[PDB]
Amino acid sequence: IQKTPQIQVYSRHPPENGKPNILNCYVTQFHPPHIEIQMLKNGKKIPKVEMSDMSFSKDWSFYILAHTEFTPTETDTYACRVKHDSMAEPKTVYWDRDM
Amino acid sequence: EAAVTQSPRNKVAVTGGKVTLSCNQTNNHNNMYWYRQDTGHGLRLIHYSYGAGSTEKGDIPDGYKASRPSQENFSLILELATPSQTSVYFCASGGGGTLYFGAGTRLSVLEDLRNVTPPKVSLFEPSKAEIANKQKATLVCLARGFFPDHVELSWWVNGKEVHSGVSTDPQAYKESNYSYCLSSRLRVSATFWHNPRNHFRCQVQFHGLSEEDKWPEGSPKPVTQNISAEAWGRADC
Amino acid sequence: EQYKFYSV
Amino acid sequence: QSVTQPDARVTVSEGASLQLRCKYSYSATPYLFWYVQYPRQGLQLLLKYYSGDPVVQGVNGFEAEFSKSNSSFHLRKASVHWSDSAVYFCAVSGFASALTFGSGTKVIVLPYIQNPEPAVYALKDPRSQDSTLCLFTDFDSQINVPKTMESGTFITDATVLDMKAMDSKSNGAIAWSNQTSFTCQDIFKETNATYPSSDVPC
Amino acid sequence: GPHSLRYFVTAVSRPGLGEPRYMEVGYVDDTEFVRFDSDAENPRYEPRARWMEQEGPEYWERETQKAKGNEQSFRVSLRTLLGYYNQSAGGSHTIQVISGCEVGSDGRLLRGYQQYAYDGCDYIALNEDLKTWTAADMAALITKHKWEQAGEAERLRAYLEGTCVEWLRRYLKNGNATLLRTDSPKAHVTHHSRPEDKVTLRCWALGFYPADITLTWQLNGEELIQDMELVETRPAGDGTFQKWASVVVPLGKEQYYTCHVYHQGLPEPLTLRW
Ligand SMILES: *[C@@H]1O[C@H](CO)[C@@H](O[C@@H]2O[C@H](CO)[C@@H](O[C@@H]3O[C@H](CO)[C@@H](O)[C@H](O)[C@@H]3O)[C@H](O)[C@H]2NC(C)=O)[C@H](O)[C@H]1NC(C)=O
Ligand SMILES: *[C@@H]1O[C@H](CO)[C@@H](O[C@@H]2O[C@H](CO)[C@@H](O[C@@H]3O[C@H](CO)[C@@H](O)[C@H](O)[C@@H]3O)[C@H](O)[C@H]2NC(C)=O)[C@H](O)[C@H]1NC(C)=O
Ligand SMILES: *[C@@H]1O[C@H](CO)[C@@H](O[C@@H]2O[C@H](CO)[C@@H](O)[C@H](O)[C@H]2NC(C)=O)[C@H](O)[C@H]1NC(C)=O
Ligand SMILES: *[C@H]1O[C@H](CO)[C@@H](O[C@@H]2O[C@H](CO)[C@@H](O)[C@H](O)[C@H]2NC(C)=O)[C@H](O)[C@H]1NC(C)=O
Ligand SMILES: *[C@H]1O[C@H](CO)[C@@H](O)[C@H](O)[C@H]1NC(C)=O
Repeated sequence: IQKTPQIQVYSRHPPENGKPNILNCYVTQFHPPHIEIQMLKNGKKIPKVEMSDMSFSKDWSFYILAHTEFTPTETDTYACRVKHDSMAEPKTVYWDRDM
Repeated sequence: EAAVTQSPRNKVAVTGGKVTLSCNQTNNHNNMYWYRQDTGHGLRLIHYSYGAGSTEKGDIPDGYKASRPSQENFSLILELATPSQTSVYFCASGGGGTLYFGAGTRLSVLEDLRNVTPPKVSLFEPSKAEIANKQKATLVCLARGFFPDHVELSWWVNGKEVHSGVSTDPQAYKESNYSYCLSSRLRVSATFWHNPRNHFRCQVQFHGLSEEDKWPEGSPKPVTQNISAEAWGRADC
Repeated sequence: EQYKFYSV
Repeated sequence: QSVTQPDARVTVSEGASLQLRCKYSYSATPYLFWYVQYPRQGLQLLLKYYSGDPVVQGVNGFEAEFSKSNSSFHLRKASVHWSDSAVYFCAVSGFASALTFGSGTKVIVLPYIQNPEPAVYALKDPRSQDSTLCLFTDFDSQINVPKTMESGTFITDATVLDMKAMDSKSNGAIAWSNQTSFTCQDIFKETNATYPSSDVPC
Repeated sequence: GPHSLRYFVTAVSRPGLGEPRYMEVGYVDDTEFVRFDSDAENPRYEPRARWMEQEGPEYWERETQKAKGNEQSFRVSLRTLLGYYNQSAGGSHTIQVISGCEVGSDGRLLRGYQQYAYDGCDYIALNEDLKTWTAADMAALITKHKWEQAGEAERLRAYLEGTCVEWLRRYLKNGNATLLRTDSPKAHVTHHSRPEDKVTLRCWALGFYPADITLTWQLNGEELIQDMELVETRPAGDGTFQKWASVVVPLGKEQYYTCHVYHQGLPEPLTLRW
């Protein structure tokens, strides 16, 4: 059948305000392979999010990495919104620097 | 077992004609192939298929088409035959590795359909010299006059096909330009021969004009047929 | 290198 | 994935050993196959090689050895007899699942006649008056049967026949000519006994 | 240690959308080294790890033609499956196959496997005897017998025990210098206030390679299995990995908690105290 995607939003390096970094949005455990992954800044879709090639695991579930270059401030908000046929509503998971 | 059946076995078509060679398979193999065989070229792939509904050009697709209606069969269509396509075709079914072949299909593409002709067969009896000092008898069957060389020579002794003591030219020879000849031997003891109780018969099945083919008129129709010649054993007086 | 698969 | 057979024809003597040469060109290790084609039919597999042991044993004393070095897959049989006479094909597969075939090698294995008695008998068609035809039989498998050097005349290539009465193999060549005259002696000038069909008084 | 060579194969039909998207991804010891994607501009096999560049033009050509062949093969299985399950014609479906070999340090084949899945559900699979199949459902039976009818098992076994193992050995050569890469995690613990006078201690493991790692929390000798949360290890994006684990402890008594990070790149298991 279909599997619900699991999402994790985090950055490549230790988050520092005013410093360049990479915001990651790792999505796993989903099947079918079709899926829409959008990353949001202050609620607005980022212009160009890089998507890795798609792979799948031993349990048949697909996975994929989405990332963007960013410089976090004190008050900006980042989120990742994923739409998949396994959900009636797209899920948006915000970035938590302590997660 | 691994059966693959091609139909027809033979075909005498004319340029511009429509020819359909078909392959039936009970091997339940996913892949199927259609090859043609010619001297100096071994076998060469024309079209193959990965399953019902699949078809893909081989090394020499030009001039041919194919259809894979179902698992069991794969056809090679010749919407417009050219004499270049005269040859022997074989389909094979395969399971990913080794292929299984059908028994082939002779096809002759002629520029004219009136050169075709049935064979004249006559049975030459054994010389008494052979029979005298060697106690053996070589009956010799000779088939002359047929054109499209799609013939099968067989021997029948007292109503049953015989194989032992039989040697038939492999390939048909060419006398004139639209005439082929083929011969065969059948050797038996002298006893078996002088025995007037024994009947011998040479048969030459000639593959020619299809019933659904048209023929001008007067001259008989060079349709497939068996032509035979016989000899009866006899005493040496 | 890869295998040559055989349909189902 | 390519393959070729450099020897178009191979003629050996019964009881001899045999080797059929096969070369393949290819950047990886391909699948390799050997098939036999008898007189008027399709091909039959003798053996294949997918991977592993380079020496594979097949049907009827046949066996091959894959040599990556030499890029070869030669076929062998320690001892062949008449029935091994046929056309042998080497084949290969790599990219595709279809097989690419070599041009082929026709194998002629000469049966050995213990006591040749090379004769050239005269036979006639009792239905066709004055119908020529000479039968050259019981000769050696090594000797050479002459052919025609013009139109109108015809001679057949050697052919082997075998009777179910112990060893009874025997070569044969048939000839006939439209020529007004010219009998068997004149046509098969190189033979032996030429018995006359002249009936024996009784 | 043991090494493996494995190709992950995916085919998804897109009705109305045209011909299925086909993709092949190869892995050596779990690291991607080759990939083929039909939905690219010039779909061809291309190297995915820098050491795969030492393979000439022929390699890429050969694997591309093969992939192009494997592609049509699956194009047909997709269709065959619709019949086996009498399913809609306009529905999108997926076939996944994992095929490869795991060989030991002594070069012996520990495992050979070819597993199929349709729409995320095991379909068929080669038993460890490399001689028979185990169908999943009544549709898988049709293929089982059909594959047994073409002696597919014999030929799959030949690949698995020979070709696969032989090519594994070859990639290990070109890749030892990179495949052995090891990167120790730099660990650390953070402190997060909680109500009810409680607290969260998060132990982090970052920058490590490969992904295999293990984090545990310890309360006076014993490791807390209870209310301890830990996220899936995840990719940093540069070839390194991250992962953390946390536990909830009452305030004023966290110093009795130790984190332990077990990674193969460490001379010894790190040990962290707030
Ligand atoms: C040409 O002569 C041959 C004999 O030399 C005739 O051949 C044979 O005829 C029979 C009848 O069609 C075939 O046996 C067939 O067997 C099937 C199944 O057992 C049976 O249903 C048929 O009734 C028949 O007995 C036999 O296989 C076939 N032989 C060959 C070589 O195909 C043929 O009829 C002759 N043609 C003409 C035009 O007289
Ligand atoms: C074989 O016997 C025939 C007579 O039965 C001899 O006659 C002629 O042979 C030639 C060569 O095969 C044929 O050539 C084509 O014929 C046309 C018309 O006759 C002629 O214009 C060509 O130059 C050419 O010859 C010729 O048709 C044929 N004639 C007949 C009546 O069939 C032939 O010489 C004999 N061969 C031997 C070796 O003795
Ligand atoms: C590959 O072919 C070579 C020859 O091209 C074979 O090498 C020979 O081996 C035998 C045994 O030592 C010698 O009798 C020959 O004189 C060698 N030839 C040369 C050129 O020195 C080798 O055996 C072949 N491999 C296979 C599997 O047949
Ligand atoms: C490949 O690189 C490795 C180091 O990465 C070199 O070192 C070891 O070789 C011995 C003998 O084969 C093994 O016992 C060790 O396990 C190897 N170590 C590793 C890291 O694999 C080796 O010399 C290199 N090869 C070449 C040709 O330079
Ligand atoms: C081929 O003939 C067999 C029976 O001999 C039959 O089962 C199959 O339907 C035939 N194919 C065609 C196209 O008629």
